Amino acid sequence: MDTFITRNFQTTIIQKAKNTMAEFSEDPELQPAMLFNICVHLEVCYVISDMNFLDEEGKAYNLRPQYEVIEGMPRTIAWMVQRSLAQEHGIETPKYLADLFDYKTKRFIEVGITKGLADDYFWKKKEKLGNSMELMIFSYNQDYSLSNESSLDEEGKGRVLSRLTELQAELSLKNLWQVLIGEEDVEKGIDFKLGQTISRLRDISVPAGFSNFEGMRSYIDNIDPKGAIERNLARMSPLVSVTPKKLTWEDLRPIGPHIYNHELPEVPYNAFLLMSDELGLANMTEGKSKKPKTLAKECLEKYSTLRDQTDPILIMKSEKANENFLWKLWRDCVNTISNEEMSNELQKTNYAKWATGDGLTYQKIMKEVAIDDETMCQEEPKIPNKCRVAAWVQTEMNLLSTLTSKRALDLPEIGPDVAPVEHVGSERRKYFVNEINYCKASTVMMKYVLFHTSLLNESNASMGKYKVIPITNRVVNEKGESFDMLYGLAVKGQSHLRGDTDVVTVVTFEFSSTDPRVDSGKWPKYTVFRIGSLFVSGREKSVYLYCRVNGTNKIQMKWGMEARRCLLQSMQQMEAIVEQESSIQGYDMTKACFKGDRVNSPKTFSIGTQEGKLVKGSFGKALRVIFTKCLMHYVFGNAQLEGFSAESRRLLLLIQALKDRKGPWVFDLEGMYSGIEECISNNPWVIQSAYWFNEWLGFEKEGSKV
Amino acid sequence: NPSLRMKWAMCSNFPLALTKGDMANRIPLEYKGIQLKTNAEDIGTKGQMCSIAAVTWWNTYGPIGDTEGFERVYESFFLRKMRLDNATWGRITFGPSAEFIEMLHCLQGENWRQIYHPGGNKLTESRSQSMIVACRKIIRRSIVASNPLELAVEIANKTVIDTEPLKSCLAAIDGGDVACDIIRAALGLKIRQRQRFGRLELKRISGRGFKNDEEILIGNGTIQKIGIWDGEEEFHVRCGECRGILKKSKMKLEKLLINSAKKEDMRDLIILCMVFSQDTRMFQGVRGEINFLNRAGQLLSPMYQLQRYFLNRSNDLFDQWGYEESPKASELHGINESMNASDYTLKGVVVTRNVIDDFSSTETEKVSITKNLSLIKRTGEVIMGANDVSELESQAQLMITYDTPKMWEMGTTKELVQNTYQWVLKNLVTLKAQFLLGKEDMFQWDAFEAFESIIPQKMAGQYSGFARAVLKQMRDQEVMKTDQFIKLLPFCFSPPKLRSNGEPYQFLKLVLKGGGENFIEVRKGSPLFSYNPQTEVLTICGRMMSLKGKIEDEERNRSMGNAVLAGFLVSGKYDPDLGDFKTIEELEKLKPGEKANILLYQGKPVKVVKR
Amino acid sequence: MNINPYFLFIDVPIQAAISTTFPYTGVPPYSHGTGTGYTIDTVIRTHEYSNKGKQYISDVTGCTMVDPTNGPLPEDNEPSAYAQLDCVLEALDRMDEEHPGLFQAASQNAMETLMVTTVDKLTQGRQTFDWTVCRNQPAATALNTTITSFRLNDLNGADKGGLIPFCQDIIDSLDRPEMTFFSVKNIKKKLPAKNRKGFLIKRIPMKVKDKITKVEYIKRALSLNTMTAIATAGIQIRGFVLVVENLAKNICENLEQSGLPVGGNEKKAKLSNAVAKMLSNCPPGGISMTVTGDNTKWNECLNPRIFLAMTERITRDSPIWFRDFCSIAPVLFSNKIARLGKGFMITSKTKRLKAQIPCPDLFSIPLERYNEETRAKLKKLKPFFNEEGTASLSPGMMMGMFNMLSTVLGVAALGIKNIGNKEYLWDGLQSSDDFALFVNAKDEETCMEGINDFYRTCKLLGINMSKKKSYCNETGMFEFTSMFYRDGFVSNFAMELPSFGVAGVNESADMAIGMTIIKNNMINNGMGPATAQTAIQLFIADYRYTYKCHRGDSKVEGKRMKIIKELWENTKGRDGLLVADGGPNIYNLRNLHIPEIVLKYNLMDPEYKGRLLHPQNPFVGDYDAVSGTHSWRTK
Repeated sequence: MDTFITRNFQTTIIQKAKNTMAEFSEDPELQPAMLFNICVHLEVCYVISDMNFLDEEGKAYNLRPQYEVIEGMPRTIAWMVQRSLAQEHGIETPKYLADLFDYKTKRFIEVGITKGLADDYFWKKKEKLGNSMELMIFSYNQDYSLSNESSLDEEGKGRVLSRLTELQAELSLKNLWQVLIGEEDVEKGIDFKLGQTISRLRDISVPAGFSNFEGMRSYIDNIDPKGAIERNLARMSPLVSVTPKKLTWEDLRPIGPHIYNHELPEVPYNAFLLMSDELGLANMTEGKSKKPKTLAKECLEKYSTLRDQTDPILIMKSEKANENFLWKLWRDCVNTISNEEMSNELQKTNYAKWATGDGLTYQKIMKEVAIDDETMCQEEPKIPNKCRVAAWVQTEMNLLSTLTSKRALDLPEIGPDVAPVEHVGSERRKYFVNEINYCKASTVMMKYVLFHTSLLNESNASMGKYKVIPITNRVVNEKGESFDMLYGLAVKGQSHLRGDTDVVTVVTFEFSSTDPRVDSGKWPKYTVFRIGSLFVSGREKSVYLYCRVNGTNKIQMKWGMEARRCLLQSMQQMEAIVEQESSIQGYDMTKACFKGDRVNSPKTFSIGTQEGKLVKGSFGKALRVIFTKCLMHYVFGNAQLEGFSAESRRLLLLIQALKDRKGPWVFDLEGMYSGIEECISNNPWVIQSAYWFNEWLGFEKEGSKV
Repeated sequence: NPSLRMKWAMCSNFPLALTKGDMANRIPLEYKGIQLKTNAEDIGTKGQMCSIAAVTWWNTYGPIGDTEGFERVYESFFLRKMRLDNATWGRITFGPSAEFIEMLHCLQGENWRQIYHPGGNKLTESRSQSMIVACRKIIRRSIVASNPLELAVEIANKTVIDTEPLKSCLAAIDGGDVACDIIRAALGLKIRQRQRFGRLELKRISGRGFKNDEEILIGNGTIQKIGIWDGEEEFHVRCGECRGILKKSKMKLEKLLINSAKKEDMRDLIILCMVFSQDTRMFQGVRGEINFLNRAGQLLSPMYQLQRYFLNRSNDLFDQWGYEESPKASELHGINESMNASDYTLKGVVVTRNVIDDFSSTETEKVSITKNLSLIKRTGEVIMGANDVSELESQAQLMITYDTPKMWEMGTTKELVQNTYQWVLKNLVTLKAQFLLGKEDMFQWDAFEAFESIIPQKMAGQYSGFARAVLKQMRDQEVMKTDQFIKLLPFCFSPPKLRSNGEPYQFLKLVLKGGGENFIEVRKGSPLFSYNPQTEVLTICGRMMSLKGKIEDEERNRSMGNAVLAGFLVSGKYDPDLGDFKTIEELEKLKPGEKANILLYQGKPVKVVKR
Repeated sequence: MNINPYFLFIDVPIQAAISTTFPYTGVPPYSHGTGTGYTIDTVIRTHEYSNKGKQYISDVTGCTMVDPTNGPLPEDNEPSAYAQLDCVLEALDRMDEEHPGLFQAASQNAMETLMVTTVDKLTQGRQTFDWTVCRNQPAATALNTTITSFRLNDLNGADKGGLIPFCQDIIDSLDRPEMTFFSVKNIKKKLPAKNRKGFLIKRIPMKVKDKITKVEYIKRALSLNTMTAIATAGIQIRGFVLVVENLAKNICENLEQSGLPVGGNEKKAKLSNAVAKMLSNCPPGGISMTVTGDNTKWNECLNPRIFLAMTERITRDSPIWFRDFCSIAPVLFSNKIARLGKGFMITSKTKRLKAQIPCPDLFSIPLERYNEETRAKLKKLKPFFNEEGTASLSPGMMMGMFNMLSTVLGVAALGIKNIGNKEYLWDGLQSSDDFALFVNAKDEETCMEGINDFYRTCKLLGINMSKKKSYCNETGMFEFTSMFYRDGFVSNFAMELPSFGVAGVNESADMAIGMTIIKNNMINNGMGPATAQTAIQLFIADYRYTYKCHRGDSKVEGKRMKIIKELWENTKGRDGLLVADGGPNIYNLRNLHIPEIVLKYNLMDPEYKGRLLHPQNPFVGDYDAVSGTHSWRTK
């Protein structure tokens, strides 16, 4: 393919043909035959035009040639030259792009290569074009057909025929004659007639003021619309304006001022698992992977007083919940985990059926009966409540951003670094894991991901029977000891359907130590028992069980498993921060940002407020806060949080412009604020984001004056 | 869900289709109780199946087919690999050919750029390339250490390229770079005398200069203390394959005559020439921050700061350099900012047709090298230094090996451990003899200095205290076990970090850089350290090596529980009365004189007592 | 001490601090804007911005037609669909004058591409409405069914292979008095199945020869169904939309403003070039302002008639057949019919009954049984309701189908550069309803005047700048297509971070696919070095977990892990083992494009590489992969 093209044609012809083919074909390499045809056509054109010369008055010998080569050049310039020639010489411009233009008769020329014979492709070209331009036809076999007598003479004919004959012989003797394609196959299709229905559709699709499509076409083709825009802008109403105003600091007001109102309810806890109040039953192991049922069995054996408690000491009750059935299901879970059977199925369908409310579902009827029945009305939408700030979100963020004694992250290795960029990445990863390994949020995230993946695996593998999914997690401490942790048990419902969005009920029992009565408004969805006490470092602590009936779907299970990408997201945010810091300089600032060089001191970040005063921290603490923020954004994610995050970005960029003194201008500030505040209804993360935004905005306003 | 479906299929028994034929039938029906292929005859399809275990068995014990011509079929991939290995990596900078598109992921980001010079089939001069690579690596190691000259000489004498000592290549090979010249002067050899400014080579041919201290304002608006040269001077300047003549005066570049050569070489020469000329016109082009540091963590001198900046951001200077019209003489030409032929040439710069005779006339001499790898002639003027060493990095074409622990840090943290343990073993007799004398100086050896570089800093002191306490327990109050002495000796270098109680920190494993599999188990066979009690073999990273003779008869009956925790000695047996196996946290909190229970590994419980 | 995440903005520039705020770019699991309510609201909004224009009844389909083009100019800042034909033509003429040879070159390239294109090209899209089953089907299935039907009605144009004959048959089918086609029908089941009685009831499909008349077929061909983009277009429109979009792309790629089809590090190059060019051209002592803006109701306020006028203007000098071909797509889209989906649901709380009404029977019940919002929606929809469950949607564009032509419109709006020889010049970037406008003038007041003039010109062209989502600031800081810019530094608001799992092809191809995904992400989506390395680590973890091929020196049990440990012990060159064979991972940034077998070839043991690369191995019988024992197939 490319070998013969390179050998038989010069570089300039080959590259020109390649460009011409690439202009309309996006896969030039996949069809070399078109390249062959284009290069042969270009060579023939050059043969016709390269040698034939002219002069000033009439001499067909200066440097003036009688042929202009319009082929082999970009269409953008070829069309310009063609139109310029047509206008200068007072001749009509053909609707197609010509290959050559003759200066002795001032007529565009079409040249084709006919594999079969001349006088047949000639008439096809005539039909395609007509009287617009002349034709010069040459065939691989010795033959020609010209539309003019004063056109190309015999001398050029000999060279072009010899050029074609050499290629024909080479193709014949190199088995590539089967790849040759005629120009008729490329010309295929010029007879497109419009039927009656489509024409009528065209007639009625014209803008206002036109009778049929023909009037619209003629008006477009013949009218000069110069000055129309200014004409229509002159008579446009002044009320149509962007109404711009120069933004100031005073124009920035707190968002969602109803969160401060105390008469509203406070947001409850609604995440799938206890994030910061979780309690895990640690059991040392040698690191060998165990089936989750065995892990739960051993962790329950290590704590016998909790496994063997058979009587509920109820502490709190959800208004609907049926604490007796919840406790009976919990006992069933604990008894099925400890059995000798190799299955985690709850064969006792009674309490699982009666706890998930599966017996209180709606059923379908015929549409005719519903139409007749006047009592049937479409339900009103569930308007989200308007809640206020809850201090437990602040406490949860505070705790999840601290360092624990356990780590749940164990990532594999990668090839050795050889490039400076790879060394930069390795250093950044080293610092990131050093700061995030023992963070509480990291272990919580790994627990979330493991729970969701376990749910999904059990969901579609065995959907028809109630399974119990231990809420487990493997962690390691600074001494290299590998502990198996059990945070609770989660009986998973069963869905009669098999769709991906179908809801499955998952009742979760989670251990804890925090007294639910200290923050009563946090746990309206939970029934809390008291199972026993525990000793950790010589101090006794109570143990509670948080039962809750929840629902989810395969889509949400996959979303929860994918929640692990918060690690990559935090890594990328740290990378962006470090890259921005280094862009001021020319060199990487990872070490200086984290550890601090001789010229650069360690970077301190603003982390929070203590009695209304700013408190600074290290880049490690800020990294932990970033990771916690990403984790909570993923955990508390819904449409409201999505919209709030998307919309508050514009306000944040406006504050950035104000800080940089870039003189921002706003066209609808109240519209911006309304768009931001329409998403603050009941999401704990959105409400806390609004509270934090207002506090930070107050700090920024105070700082701007100085 | 292709991922989850694949997960389930791999959890199936026999998910993989298998062909029919003698080669297919060579797989056993079941291997060591694992069924590998289906022994079922399908009704109509007759399709046999197999497990992934079948694939693993084929790769483990399957027929060894011919693998000739494989590199011919996949020649493009191997060409890509060769280009990647033969490439040279420059510097990564942040802020604002088909062989370059391949590496695009590693070359261009959104805020960073990676300088990358691809290689391939440049094999003939391997000796010189390897000598340059080795000299650059030696210089890089030496700069970060106190008294760089001493370490440079001590590493240069113990390094060999292929088979010849580095000194032999330096003396024999006439080529090289700033690093090779620095090493030559360090070893006492002779080098060609040329003034250096980065890659720029300068040979004064006329004029005189008297550097004076002055305060200069740069474009960004900061005052810098720079030594400025006053007086008209001329130099013969070379950069790679491009040479020229430079006339300059106080804060001004007057003439710059050069020849035609590689575009990047021309650009580098011209930029270096402007920077050296100390023109105020290039002082004012500094609109950014000049705070670059060397790998030693020091601050570059102002001239090298400007050199680095204007080598990185060349347009910031060509914009603030002005332009002029070059004469229309045949030999005299003009070059624009893009190193092209254009009469709109830079102010004072002109490319010329006539050949400038190379200044590199044989000038071997004996320069004096200072502590900081700075070369000074008898007259007393610095000619070259560490700052001028190129920052390019590549892989030597000939195996270069350094026989010194100071060069172990260039390992993969697996070769470092291998070398440290082999060094400990080869000196086991003397090490043990010195330990059994009440002397602790062996912890300061250079091998342990190299080892410390892979122990995380946060836990280096704790590990050192733990290991030292365990060794002292093994020695004074008891007789030792050789294996654990070997295992825990490297960790003893760092100063102890005993807790407030005065006792050391107990550990179950000792972790190193690049974890996952790089850890040392204090009481078990880690992947980086294993030992067979009976066969007397130490498998360090799969390099089984015998221990005959060095072991003692009496240290075979002794249990392993006597040297697994500091301050704990074995007593009694596995008594299921105190409770379950205690965690290190409980052992640390245990009152003196109390017993406990321990699980050395799977099936070896033991009981210990505090002292 | 109470932690405040937003305090990070006190010490870090915000552009970097909100980097990759969303770790995904797909539709989340909770934000699903689909249903008959949303379709009805879209129809109401579309007809609300064009109700002041001409209204008439289609001669062919009989639907209600609203024509906002050449209508009264808007008198308020509400969305306006009354584009002026003269203003559009003037903008196109100015664009042609500034770019001579562009319209005709693009038209000729599109014509040639159409002539060489084949009918098989209409299979690489997405779900397509199928008139034969009135349901969304994959493009290939819809094309095949349409071809069989056309063969039934004596329409043989797909056999010839070319696209033009197929489009000719498409437009000739509309003239057939009655169209016969194959329909799939489901019937209940009575065959045995062992659950507790050896009997079960299910559904089985059958093919039948069904027939429809000309009007119904025309309505079906013009109909677009709701998805579960919120609309899909049949196969009668793809053939022409392909060529029209190709022509628009040809024009767009030659325009400095068109901010398509850029992707990756050349997008930052485009942003930086625009900022630098506008900063350089600022008058000495003047001011440059950039308007990072958004367009409201972009699809609803754009009219198909304006795009028909555009295809007419651009193809002025092209052959008549090509002009007729290019006029079909906006013509077919000007008479489009919107399908409203499944319907609503009415429930009885006292009786505990529920039912779903069909769209054709929306009004069969009184509007007092629907809630307030649906009641008002149905009241407003009634005028445009067809008695088949569909609504007429003549104005508007209904989501991305002419993104390239719309970008051409936006660029033409950006090419005016001035109104009334006023002391300001404007340019910008356009990305199909995402735009950035830079205005140069001597003072901020004249910059605001120029921005107002641009707003009014866009109003004249049918483009509605969002005042609630647009804002202006000094040049050097703006956002374009979710890409932030500040003092040269460039960030991204969202990134599609790699999913978790494997491609599911095989351990040979899956490794290459994962490495290629990471590579393409760090090239295009701007993933950094550390993030790319961590993505490699996570993919290696997923790979080992999925294929049960952990390191041979680890401690993990399994059928395959036993043999993996045996191979680890036997092998001497353990650095040459593939990850699938329990070997280590040697992938990093520099070598993400080299197949791992090629990477390890020089380290493999001769026996190991002979067994792995065995030509007659019984297992074998984009991404760059090396054939081996790991390139196995699954039934």
